Amino acid sequence: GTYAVAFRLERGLVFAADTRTNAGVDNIAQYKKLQLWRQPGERVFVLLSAGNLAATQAVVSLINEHLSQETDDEVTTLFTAPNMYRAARVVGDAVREARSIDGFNTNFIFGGQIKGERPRLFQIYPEGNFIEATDDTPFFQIGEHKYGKPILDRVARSDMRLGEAAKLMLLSFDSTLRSNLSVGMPIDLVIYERDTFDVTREKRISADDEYFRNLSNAWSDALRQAFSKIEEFDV
Amino acid sequence: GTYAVAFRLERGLVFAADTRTNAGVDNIAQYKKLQLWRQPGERVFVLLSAGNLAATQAVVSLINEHLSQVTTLFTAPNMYRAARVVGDAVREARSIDGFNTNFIFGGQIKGERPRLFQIYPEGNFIEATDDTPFFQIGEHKYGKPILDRVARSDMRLGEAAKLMLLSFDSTLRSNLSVGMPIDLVIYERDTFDVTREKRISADDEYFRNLSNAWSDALRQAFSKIEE
Repeated sequence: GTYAVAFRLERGLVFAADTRTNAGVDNIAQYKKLQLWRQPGERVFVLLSAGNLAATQAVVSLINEHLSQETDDEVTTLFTAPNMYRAARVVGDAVREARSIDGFNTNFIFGGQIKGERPRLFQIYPEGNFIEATDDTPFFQIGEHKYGKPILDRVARSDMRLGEAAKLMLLSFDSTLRSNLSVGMPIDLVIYERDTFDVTREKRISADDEYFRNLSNAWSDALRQAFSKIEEFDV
Repeated sequence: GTYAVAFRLERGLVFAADTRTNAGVDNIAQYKKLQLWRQPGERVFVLLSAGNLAATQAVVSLINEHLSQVTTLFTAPNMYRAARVVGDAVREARSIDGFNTNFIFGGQIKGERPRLFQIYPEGNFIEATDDTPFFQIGEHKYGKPILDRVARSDMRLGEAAKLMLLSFDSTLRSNLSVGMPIDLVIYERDTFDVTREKRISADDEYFRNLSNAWSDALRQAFSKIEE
């Protein structure tokens, strides 16, 4: 199981993912599902992964292998891609190559920025094809997407501040954690600011984090408070 | 697709279900998924249904067939045995001729308190307690978070009905196989009769204001936590 979510905003991008993997509910482990590539001043990429761990690690391994083995121009890599659409296709080709090497249920959220254009955000499907984020729906979800969605559909906006969207995403995580046990803390969160080409704002939020626990209680109190203000249903 | 939810409370029971069926997203229809049986003063039963329409109607058909002509809903001594009557109808529906029927079965029989059950596809069932005073069948995920945060065993019947409609709204917005109208029934304790009943249409003014007010309140509450 997984829950990973990313936001695409006016001021930049916000990425977040849980760390829980399992081979049955009675056999669990912790794995970072957020990858980060960077050429200082030129480009930043963030990849969130969901699905089978063996399959997702194979896709990440292939991306890192082509970056390392620098010996060709025709084979495009993350660092040789001219724009983020072509960078998304590099990830797509890595998914297709991982299938061909010998179900395959890998889902990714891929985003960042390359110098000369705005920050862009994508969702990669199991087949290798992908879709780009727009202002109409300024976020993507992968893995367990249902528990966290209703708070995003009601509250989320494309003009949100990066820290504001980060708080909303943690409340989305909170709802997911309480109803799906295959999703689990800690949560890796990254904020990317537009035109910086660097990741300075990056936290790992542990299970014992007081802010997350106070934020969870505050939202539950505010909803109980709001619920009581609603007019009574006459029957 | 379906969303149906019921609450088991101190003052009684509350039931609700959507009406949308489909043979693919481009070919839809409307069917009542809440069945009601009653003997004046003796007993009352409510069955919410989810899953394949042919299979769910077959279960309801077998329940009504046995009542016309072996324990039935009206000959069952307690609500636990009444749940087993529904469970046997599920098993019989399978054996006559995949099969993914889920039900919420509740009511009261004279002698004991009102009780609420969830019937699984195999025929076996579980009973509601105060720890988790509700059941969900069909699309259960979108509607759950508001229930986990707000739901209480000592809720009022109208209060629980209001919470259920907010849970319906979030489900309707995200799962399109779920659809209005919504049928809602409130059963009061020791009455053995259904007076408080209502179909909420898609054009209903209260439900539209309920949806908008909840959206505004969550935006207000989030901006309050921001500062």
